[PDB]
Amino acid sequence: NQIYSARYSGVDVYEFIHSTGSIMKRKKDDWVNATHILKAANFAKAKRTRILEKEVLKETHEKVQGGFGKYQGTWVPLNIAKQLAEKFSVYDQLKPLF
Repeated sequence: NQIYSARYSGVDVYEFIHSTGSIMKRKKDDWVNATHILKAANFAKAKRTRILEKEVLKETHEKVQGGFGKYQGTWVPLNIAKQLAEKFSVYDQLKPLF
């Protein structure tokens, strides 16, 4: 259940190596990349954008666009990431990172 310490574009993170890709938690504030959670539920790109674009973008978040490929995406507070994960029942796999 490999969790490493990493840094991308000035941001320090914890990176959980999941089967579907790396999932990231930011060390400064415990926000979690909601695009990674959605990739962990096996959602394809257009579906990820719709779920982003309905749900997530109406609550607190930051839309990271522009740099390292695996850092990019929509980031949200820890409690909203846990909700999403539980909503698409990926909560138990990402527990180690949470």
